[PDB]
Amino acid sequence: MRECISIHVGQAGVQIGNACWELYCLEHGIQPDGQMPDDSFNTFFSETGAGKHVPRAVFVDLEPTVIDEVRTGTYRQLFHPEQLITGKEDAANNYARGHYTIGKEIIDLVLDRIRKLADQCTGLQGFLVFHSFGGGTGSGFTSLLMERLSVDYGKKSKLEFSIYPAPQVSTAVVEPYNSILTTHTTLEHSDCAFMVDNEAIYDICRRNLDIERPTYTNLNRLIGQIVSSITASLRFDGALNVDLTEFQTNLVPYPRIHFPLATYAPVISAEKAYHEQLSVAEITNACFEPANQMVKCDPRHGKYMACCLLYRGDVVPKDVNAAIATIKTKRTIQFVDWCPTGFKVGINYQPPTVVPGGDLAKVQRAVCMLSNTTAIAEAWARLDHKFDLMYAKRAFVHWYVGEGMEEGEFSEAREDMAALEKDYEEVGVD
Amino acid sequence: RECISIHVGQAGVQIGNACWELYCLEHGIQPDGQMPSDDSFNTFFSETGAGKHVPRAVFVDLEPTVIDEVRTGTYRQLFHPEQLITGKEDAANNYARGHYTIGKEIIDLVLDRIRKLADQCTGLQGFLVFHSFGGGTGSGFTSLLMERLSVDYGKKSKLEFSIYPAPQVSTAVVEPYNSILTTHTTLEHSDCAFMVDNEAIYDICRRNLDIERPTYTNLNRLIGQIVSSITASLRFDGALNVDLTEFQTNLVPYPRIHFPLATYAPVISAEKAYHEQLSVAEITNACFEPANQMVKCDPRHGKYMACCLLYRGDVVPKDVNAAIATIKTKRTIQFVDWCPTGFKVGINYQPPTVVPGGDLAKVQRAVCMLSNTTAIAEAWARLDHKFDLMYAKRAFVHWYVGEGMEEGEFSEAREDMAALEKDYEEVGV
Amino acid sequence: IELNKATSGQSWEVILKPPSFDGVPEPSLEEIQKKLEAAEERRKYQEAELLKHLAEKREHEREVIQKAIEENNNFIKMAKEKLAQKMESNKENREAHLAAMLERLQEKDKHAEEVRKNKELKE
Amino acid sequence: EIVHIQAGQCGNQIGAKFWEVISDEHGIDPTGSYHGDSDLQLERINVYYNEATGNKYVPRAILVDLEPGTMDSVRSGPFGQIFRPDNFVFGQSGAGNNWAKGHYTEGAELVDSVLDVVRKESESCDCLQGFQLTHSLGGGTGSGMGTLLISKIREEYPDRIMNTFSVMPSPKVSDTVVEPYNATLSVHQLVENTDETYSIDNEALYDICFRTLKLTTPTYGDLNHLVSATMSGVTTCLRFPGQLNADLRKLAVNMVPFPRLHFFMPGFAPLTSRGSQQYRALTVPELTQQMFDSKNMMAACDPRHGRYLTVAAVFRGRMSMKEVDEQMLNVQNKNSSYFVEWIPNNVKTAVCDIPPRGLKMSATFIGNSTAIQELFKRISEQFTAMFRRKAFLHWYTGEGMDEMEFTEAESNMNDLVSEYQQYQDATA
Amino acid sequence: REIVHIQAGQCGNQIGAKFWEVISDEHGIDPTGSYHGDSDLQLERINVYYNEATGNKYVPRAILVDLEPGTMDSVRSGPFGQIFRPDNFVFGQSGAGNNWAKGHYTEGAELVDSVLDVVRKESESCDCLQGFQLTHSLGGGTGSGMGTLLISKIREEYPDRIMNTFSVMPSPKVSDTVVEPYNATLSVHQLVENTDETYSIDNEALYDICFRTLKLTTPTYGDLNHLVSATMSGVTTCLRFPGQLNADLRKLAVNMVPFPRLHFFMPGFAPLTSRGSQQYRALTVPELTQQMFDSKNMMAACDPRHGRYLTVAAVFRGRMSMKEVDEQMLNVQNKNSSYFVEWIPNNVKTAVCDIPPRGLKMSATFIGNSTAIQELFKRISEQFTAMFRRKAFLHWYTGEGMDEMEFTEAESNMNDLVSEYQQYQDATAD
Ligand SMILES: CC[C@H](C)[C@@H]([C@@H](CC(=O)N1CCC[C@H]1[C@H](OC)[C@@H](C)C(=O)N[C@@H](Cc1ccccc1)C(=O)O)OC)N(C)C(=O)[C@@H](NC(=O)C(C)(C)N)C(C)C
Ligand SMILES: Nc1nc2c(ncn2[C@@H]2O[C@H](COP(=O)(O)OP(=O)(O)OP(=O)(O)O)[C@@H](O)[C@H]2O)c(=O)[nH]1
Ligand SMILES: Nc1nc2c(ncn2[C@@H]2O[C@H](COP(=O)(O)OP(=O)(O)OP(=O)(O)O)[C@@H](O)[C@H]2O)c(=O)[nH]1
Ligand SMILES: COc1cc2c(c(OC)c1OC)-c1ccc(OC)c(=O)cc1[C@@H](NC(C)=O)CC2
Ligand SMILES: Nc1nc2c(ncn2[C@@H]2O[C@H](COP(=O)(O)OP(=O)(O)O)[C@@H](O)[C@H]2O)c(=O)[nH]1
Ligand SMILES: Nc1nc2c(ncn2[C@@H]2O[C@H](COP(=O)(O)OP(=O)(O)O)[C@@H](O)[C@H]2O)c(=O)[nH]1
Ligand SMILES: [Mg+2]
Ligand SMILES: [Mg+2]
Repeated sequence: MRECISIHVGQAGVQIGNACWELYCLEHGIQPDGQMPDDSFNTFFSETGAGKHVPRAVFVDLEPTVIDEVRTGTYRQLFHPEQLITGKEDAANNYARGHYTIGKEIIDLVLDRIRKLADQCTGLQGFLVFHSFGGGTGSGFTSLLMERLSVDYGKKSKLEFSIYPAPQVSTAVVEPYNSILTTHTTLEHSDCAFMVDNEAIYDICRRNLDIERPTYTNLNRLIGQIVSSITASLRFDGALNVDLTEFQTNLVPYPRIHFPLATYAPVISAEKAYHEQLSVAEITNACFEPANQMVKCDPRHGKYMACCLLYRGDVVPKDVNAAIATIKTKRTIQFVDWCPTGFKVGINYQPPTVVPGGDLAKVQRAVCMLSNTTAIAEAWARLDHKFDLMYAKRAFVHWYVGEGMEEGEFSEAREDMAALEKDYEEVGVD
Repeated sequence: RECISIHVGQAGVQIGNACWELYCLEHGIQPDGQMPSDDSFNTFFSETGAGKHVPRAVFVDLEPTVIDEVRTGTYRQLFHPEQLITGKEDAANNYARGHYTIGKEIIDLVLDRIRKLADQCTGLQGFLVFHSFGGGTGSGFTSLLMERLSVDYGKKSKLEFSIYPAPQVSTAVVEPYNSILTTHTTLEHSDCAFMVDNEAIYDICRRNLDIERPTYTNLNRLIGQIVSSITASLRFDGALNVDLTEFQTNLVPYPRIHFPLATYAPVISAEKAYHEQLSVAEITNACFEPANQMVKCDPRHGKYMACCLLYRGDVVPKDVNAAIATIKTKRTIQFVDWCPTGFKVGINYQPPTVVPGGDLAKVQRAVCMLSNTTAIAEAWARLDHKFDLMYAKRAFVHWYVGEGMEEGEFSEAREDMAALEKDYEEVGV
Repeated sequence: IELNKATSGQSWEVILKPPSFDGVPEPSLEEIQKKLEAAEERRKYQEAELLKHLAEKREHEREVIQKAIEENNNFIKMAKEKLAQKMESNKENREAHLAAMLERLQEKDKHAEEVRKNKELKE
Repeated sequence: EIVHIQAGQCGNQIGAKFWEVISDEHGIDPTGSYHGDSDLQLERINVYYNEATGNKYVPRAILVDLEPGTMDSVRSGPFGQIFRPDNFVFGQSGAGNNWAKGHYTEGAELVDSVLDVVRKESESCDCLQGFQLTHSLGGGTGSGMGTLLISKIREEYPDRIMNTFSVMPSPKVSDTVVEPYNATLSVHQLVENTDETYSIDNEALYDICFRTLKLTTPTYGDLNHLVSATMSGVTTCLRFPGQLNADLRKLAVNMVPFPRLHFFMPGFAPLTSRGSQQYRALTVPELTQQMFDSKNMMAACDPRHGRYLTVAAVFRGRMSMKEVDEQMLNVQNKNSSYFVEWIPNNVKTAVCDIPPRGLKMSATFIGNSTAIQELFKRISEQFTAMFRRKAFLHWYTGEGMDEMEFTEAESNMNDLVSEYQQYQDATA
Repeated sequence: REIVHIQAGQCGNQIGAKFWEVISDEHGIDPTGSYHGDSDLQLERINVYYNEATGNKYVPRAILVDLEPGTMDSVRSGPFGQIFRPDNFVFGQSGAGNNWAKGHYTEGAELVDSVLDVVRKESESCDCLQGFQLTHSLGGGTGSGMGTLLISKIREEYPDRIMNTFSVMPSPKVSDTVVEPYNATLSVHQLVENTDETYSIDNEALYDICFRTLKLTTPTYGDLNHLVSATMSGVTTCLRFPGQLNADLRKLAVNMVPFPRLHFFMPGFAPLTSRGSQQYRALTVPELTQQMFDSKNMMAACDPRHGRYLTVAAVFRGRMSMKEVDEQMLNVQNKNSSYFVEWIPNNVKTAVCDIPPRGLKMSATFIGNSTAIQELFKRISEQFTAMFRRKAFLHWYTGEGMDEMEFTEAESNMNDLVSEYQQYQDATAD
C-alpha cells in the first residue's frame, strides 16, 4: 500500500538516484543484494519470495555509460536489468533530441517498465521524477515522459526533483534553453516540483563541508540528505508525527504555484567534535538563513504562502513551540492577508542516517523546511534573462529547429514563464 | 352501578398504582385478588372463577417501562395481562404525537379492552380518567380517548382526574402547550374534572409531612388518599355522592366551569411526638385554610357556587354542625347571587386507611372537601400566560406541526381558554 | 335540614342565605375519523417532501462524482491529442528539412554533371 | 437504543475515550463482561451495550475511517478488544483532510458498506431512539463522509433522532489550511440534517488545558479527556436511572425551540487535569457558578454575549437538592438579561447521586445560547479570507465540486448567523 | 561513439600521417599496430579512432585518398605507414595539379565512388558511428576540391552524422602556386555549407610560429606539421581520453556553434616547441592560461583582440591545481570581458586531462569562435579578387568544364560570411 515509483532520467537524474538509493539501503539496513535482517518502507521497496527488497525505481538514459556504472557498480544486484534502461546515442545537451528525435525511440519501452512496476503497487500514491534542468535527456525526455505518464496515469501525483543549473557545476551555454523548454511542457503535468540550485549545494559544500572543489558525489550526497529528509515521512511511520502530501496541501495554494523551497540544516563536516550538538531552537533558526537554502533567493524581501518544518531524530514538541514562538515575534516572516501564519510541523523518530565513510558527521536532530514564498520566482527570472540574451540573437536555436522544433515553441515557452512570473507577482499582493 | 378507571401515561398510571393499593387495603383484597372474611366494593372489582376480585381498571402508556413496573410489583397478581396496555415509544413530551401519531396506532385496541371491561357490566355509571396534563401521553392520548369514549359510550359520565404541572417537581418546558391543547379538547367531553396542582402537593409534603424532597410515591400517597375520599361514597354504602352523576349535579352547576378545587384535613406524619388526636371542631377550620388546598389559588377573593364537607370514620353530625355554625360566625364565605349559600355535608362511617410502611399517620377522624370556586381561574391564568409567551414568539411549535397538527389548533385552543377565563368573569361578578 | 341517610354513610344539605337571583341563567365518530385521516396526510406529506429533497441531493452526488470522472477523461483527451499533433508536426518539420537539404545537394550534384559535359563540349 | 457511529481520526479517538470512560461507570472490563459494585449500572445498559448470549457486553459502536491508521490504534488500544470485529469499516485512500474526498468520491465508495453495518446493527434493537456521531469538522473522513452518512441515515430512518458530537476547527490547533472550507461545508449539512449538535471547540479546548489546567504542552490525550467527561456527563440522563426517565427526542423537543437553532454549547465543573491531582471536594455554590462561567464551556463563545434560549444541567455526585436548586434560582435572578423571558421556566436541572470516576461530584452543562453565532462568525471569516482570492480551492474543485457549492454553504451559514441574531434581540 | 578519419592530397596525407603517429604513442600502440603500454585509460575510449583486429591488434579507422601516388607511397613506405589497412589507400594516378576543378569536378569524380566504397565499409563495422574527420590542403586540388567533393557526397549518404574538418589555409609565405586563392575560396564556399565544424590551421600563423617564435630560419614542412599535430592531439584529447565529460562531437558542435554558417574555429596550442626538441623547464598554470589566449599562440593568423569570442573551449593537460586553473580562467575573462559576447551567458568552458603529451609535463589547447576569424577570410578574398579582376589563370578551370560565374558565386558567398561575422561582432545586448 501507499506505493511510490521513483524515475531517474540521465546523468544528473541517475547519479542523484544512486546517492538516494544507497542512503535508503542504509536508512532501512538493506544490503546491496536486496536482503535485510515498521514495514512502511515497502512504499519504495518491493519484497520478493527470497525476501530481497528491490526498489520501486527506473534508471533511464539516452547513452549507456551512466547506467553502465550501476550495472557494474557495488549495487549491481540491487536492481533488475529491465529497470535500468539505456539508449546508445545521448541527446547532445539538446531538449529537441531528448523529447523527440532520440527519446521517441525509447519512450514506449520506458513506459512498459513503469507499467510492469505499476502492477505490484497494491495502492500507489504517485511518481517521483528526478532530472536535470539543462540536460538533453534531463530536459527533453523528462517532459515527454511527464506528458506520456499524464495520459497513461491521468491525474496521479507527479513529484519532480529538478536540478537548477549553476555555472560553477559544469553547465553548457544552451542550458537556459533546455531549462525554460522543459519547465513549460511539464508545468501542467507536475503536481509539486522541488527545485535544487546546484550553486546553493556548491556554496554549502564550500562553506560547511569545507570542500574547495566539490565532486558530484559531494553534492549528490548532500542533495540525497535533503530528499530522504522529504521522503522520510513515507518510508517510516512515526507516532511522533511524519505526515507528507498533507504538507503539499498547504504548500500548493494554486495549481501552478507548486514550487516549494527547501532549507536543510545542520550541514556539518566530519572535523568539528567540540561543537557537538545543536538544540532544536538553533536548527529552527538555521532554516531562515539564506546561506542554508536549496535555491539561492531572498524571502526576507518576499511574501510567504506556506511554511512546513520536517524535524527528525531528537525533537520534542515543548521546545519546538518555544522555537516557533521566538520566530513569530521576528517581523521578517511575513505572510499574505489570505494565508494563515501557521507552521506545519512533523517530527520523525529515526535519526538522520549518515553515509559511512562520508563528508558529513552524524547529527542528533536534522530539519528541512518547505515553504511557498514569492522569492522563488527569482530562480525563473535569473534563467529567463540568460534565455532572452541568446534568444534575441537566436543563438544556438538552429540546433533545436534542426531536430524538428518550431521557432514558436521557444516564444510560447517564454510567455508561459512570464505568466508564471506574473502569477508569483499577483499572489504576493495583499 | 360499576366504574371503569382509565390511566393514561406515567402520572395517572403511577398514581393509579397507589389507588388500587389503598382500595386493596380498605377492602382487604390481597395483591393476588383473593380476599377472606356491604358488596358495593364490587363497583370497582370484577370477581373471577378463582374468587379473585380483578380491578375494573385499564392502564395505558405509549412506552413500556412504567406498566412493566406493575407486571413486576406485588400487585401483578391483581390485574389481567390484557388490561395493562404498553406501546413501543412515548409521545416524547409532545401532545400532537400522542394524539394523531402514536394515538391512531393504539386507539381501537385501548377501547377494545374498555369494551371487554364494559361487556361485564349491569349498569356502568361512567369512567374515572387518570392522567397528567403537560405529559406527552397524559394529554395527547387522554384527550383522544375522551373523544371516542364520548361517541362509543354516549350519555355516560366521565370523571377526569388530572395532574396540573409545577416547576417545583420534574417539569418540561413544553408543558403549558400540552396543557392548553388538552383542556380545549377535553372541554366538551368531560362531565366533571378534578384539577390537582403538583406545587400544592409539594409544600404539603414539606410543611406538614416534613419531606423537603418528596418522592413521586410520597406525593402520590396523599393524592390517592384524597382520591379514596372522593370515591369512599362509591366503594362503600354512604348516602352522599353514591353515583358519578352526583358530582355533575351537586358541584357542576354551569357545565363549562367543571373544575372543583379539593381540600384535605388532617395533614399528618407518624414520625412525630404522639398527642391528643384531632376532633371535628379542629378539621373544619383546617379545611378552610389554603395550607391544605390541592390547587394554589386564593379563594378568599373568589366567588363560590358549591360545597360538600366529606367526613370519614369516627365523626358525629352534631359536632359537624357545631363547627359549621362557628365558621359562618367569623368567616362570611362569599357565594354567587344565583347560588344558595350552603354545603351538602356527608360522613362515610368506614375508617380512613393509611399506607403500612409509609409516611401517613392513622387518623380516626378525617375530611375531604369538594368546592366550586371562580378562584380556580387563577390556575388557568398562570398557564395561559406561559402559553401566551411561547406561542407569541412561536417557540417549539414546529415539533407539533411536524406530528400532523395544524397551527390553527394552537390559536383555536387559546381563543377558547380565553372564553373559559371570561366564563369565570361572567359568573364571578 | 336533611338530604339522605344510609348504612356506612349520611347526607344533609345545610342552607345559610338563599339566592337573591331566582331562575339561574343570563362529538361524532365521522368528524374524528375525518380530522385524524387529515392529520396523517399532513404528517405523511412533509415527510414525503423530505424524501424528495434528500433524493434530490442523492442526484447532486451522482452528478458531482461525474464531473470528477469527466474532468479527468477530458484531461487525458487533451494531453493525448497534444502529443499526437506535436510528434507528427515534428516528424513533418524534421523530415521536410532533411529532404530539402538533400535537394540543395541533389541540384549541386547536377551542376557537376553539366560541367563534366561543358568539358566534353570544348573537346 | 442508540447506534454510535465514529468517523475519522478525531471521531474514533474522541469516541474510544468515551467508550472506556462509560465502561468504567458500567463495569464493562476491557475484555467485555460486567463486574460492577451495583445493578443500578446494568438497569439502563441495553442503551449502549449488547449481549454475546452470554454474557460478553458489546458496544453499539460502528467504527469508520477512510484510512486504517486510526482503526489499528483503537484495535491495539486498552479497550480495543471490546468492539465487534465486523464493525470496523475502513479504506486505504485516507480521505486526506478533504471534505470533498470524504463526502464525495472516496468516502462515497465506502458509504454503502458502512450503511450495511447500521442496517444490521439496528435489527438487534427492540425500539431504537436514534444515532450518535462523533467526528471532526476540519478533516476528510469525519467532516465529509460523516455528513454523508448523516444524509444517508436521515433517508434510511427519517423519524430517528440525529445526534452528533462535533469538534470545531481552530487556527491555534492543527495547521491544515483548508479547515474553514471543510467546516463551512459540514455546518451547512448539520444545519439541515441533524436534530441536535454538540458544538465542541478546539480553540476553547486548547485554552482550558493551557490558561486553566495550566498545561504548558497540551497533547490530544489531555484535550480528548475533557471531551470524554462531557460525553458521559450529558449521557447520565440516559445511562443512569432515576426520576428521569428521559430520551434523545424528549431532550431535543424541550431544547430545540426553532429547528435550525439546534447547536449546543457543552459545559463542565470541575475542570480536572488529565491524571493530576485528584482530592479537594467542591461545594454546591462553587459547582454552579463555575459551570455557568465562560471559562467552563467547550464551545468558544461568551454566553454574556448572546441570550440563553434553553439550558440543561446534570449534577452528578452526592449532594442535597435544597442546596442545588437554591443556587440555580439564584443564577436566573442575577443573569435575568441573558435568559429568554418568552420561554417560561427554561432552565432544567438534572441530578444523580452517583459521582463519575475518581471525582466525588460533577456538573455537566448544555446551553442553547444565541452567542454560538460567534463560533459561526469565526469560521465564515476564516473561509472568506481564502475564498475571496479562491485559494486552495483547486484541491476541492479537482474532486468534481463547483465554486457554487462553497458560495451556497457559506451563504446558508450567514443565514444561520443572522437567524440566531433574530432571537438574541427578541423581546416578548 | 566512433569516428571515421579521411585524408586528402599531399598536405592532407602529410598532416594526417603525423596525427596518427602522435595518437598511437599517446595510446601505447607500436608501428606494428600492437598495444604495449601501461595505463588502461589508453584503452578506455580506444574504439573511437581504432578498429579492433585479430592477434589483439588495432588499426586506425582511416582512408588514404589522393590523385597522386606520391605522399601515398612515402607514408606506406614510412614509419607508422604499416599500421593503416592497405585496402583503404584510395590512390589514383591523375594528379589534380593544384586544380580545384580537376579534383571536385573532373578527375576526382572518377575516383570518389571508389573512396565511398571504403567509407561505407568503415561506417558499417561501427556500434555507433558519430561522425567523420577530414585532414586536407585548402590550396591544392585533391585536398581542396576532391576533399570537399567527398564531403558533399558523404553529407548526402549520412546527413545525421557530424562533419568535422582540419582545413589548412594557404599563405603566399609558404607556397607560391599563384592559383591558391581560387582553390582556397572555392573550398570555403563548400565548407560553410557541408561541415559541422572546421579548425582553421592557417599556414601563415604556422610559419610565423616556426620563424619568429621558434627562430627556425628555413622552416621545413616537418617543423609546421609538428605544430599541426600538437594542436590535433590537443583538440581531440577529450574525444579520446576519459574523465569529467562525455565527450561527443555533437555535444561540442551544439555548444561551440551558435550560428550555422560560422563554424570555423581558430585553434591555438601553448607551449610552442620545435619539432623533436627536449623540454627544459615546464610552465605554470598562469603561464599556460596566459600564453594560450595570446594572438602569438593562435594557429590562424588573426588577432582575437580585434574580435569578440562567441564561444571558447580551453583544454589543459598534465597534473595541476584546478582551483589555480579556475582562478586563472576567471581572471582572464573577468579582466578582458570586452572580448566576449554579453549575449552568450558563460561562453568559456574549461576541461582538464591528467594525461599530458609526449615530452610535455603540461600543455593547454585553445578552441574559440572569435569573430576575428573574418581576418583570415578577408585576406583570401583580397588575394582572389586581385587575380579574378584581371581574370588570371582562369582557363585552367574553364577548360575543365567549369563555369565563369561559379567563381563569382563563391567570391560573394565568401564575401557574405565576412559581413555575417562582422554583424555578430558589432552586435550588442544593451
Ligand atoms: C616557407 C616555405 C617552405 C615551408 C620551405 C621548405 C619546403 C618544405 O618543407 N619541403 C618541400 C618538399 C619537401 C619539404 C621538406 O624539405 C625541406 C622535407 C624535409 C619535409 O618537411 N618532409 C616532411 C614530409 C613532407 C611534407 C610535405 C611535403 C613534402 C614532404 C617530413 O618528413 O616531416 O623548404 C624547402 N622553403 C623555405 C621553401 O620551399 C623555399 N621558399 C619558398 O617557399 C618561396 C620561394 C617563398 N615560395 C626555399 C627558400 C627553399
Ligand atoms: N547536482 C548535480 N547536477 C548534475 C549532476 N550531473 C549532472 N548535473 C547537471 O546536469 C546538467 C547537465 O545535464 P545532464 O543531466 O548531465 O545531461 P543529460 O542529457 O541528461 O545526460 P546525457 O546526455 O546522457 O549525458 C548541468 O546543469 C549539470 O550541473 C549530478 O550528479 N549532480
Ligand atoms: N403527582 C405525580 N405526577 C407525576 C407522576 N409521574 C409523572 N408526573 C407528572 O406528569 C407530568 C409529565 O407527564 P408524564 O405523564 O410523566 O409523561 P408521559 O409522556 O405521559 O409519560 P411517558 O409515557 O413515560 O413518556 C409532570 O408534570 C410530572 O410531574 C407521578 O407519579 N405523580
Ligand atoms: C436524555 O437527557 C435529558 C432529557 C431531557 C432533559 C434533560 O435535561 C434535564 C436531559 O438531560 C440532559 C430536559 C431538557 C431541557 C428542558 O428545558 C430546557 C426541559 O424542560 C426538560 C427536560 C426533561 N424533563 C425533566 C423533567 O427534566 C426531559 C428531556
Ligand atoms: N479534539 C481532537 N481534535 C482532533 C483530534 N485529531 C484531530 N483533531 C482535529 O480534527 C480536525 C481535522 O480532522 P481529522 O480528524 O484529523 O481528519 P479525518 O481523519 O479526515 O476526519 C482538526 O480541527 C484537528 O484539530 C483528536 O483526537 N481530538
Ligand atoms: N601545413 C602543411 N601545408 C602543406 C603540406 N603539404 C602541402 N601544404 C600546403 O598545401 C597546399 C597545396 O596543396 P597540396 O596538398 O599540395 O595539394 P593536393 O595534392 O592537390 O591535395 C599549399 O597551401 C601548401 O602550403 C604539409 O605537409 N603541411
Ligand atoms: Mg544530454
Ligand atoms: Mg410522553
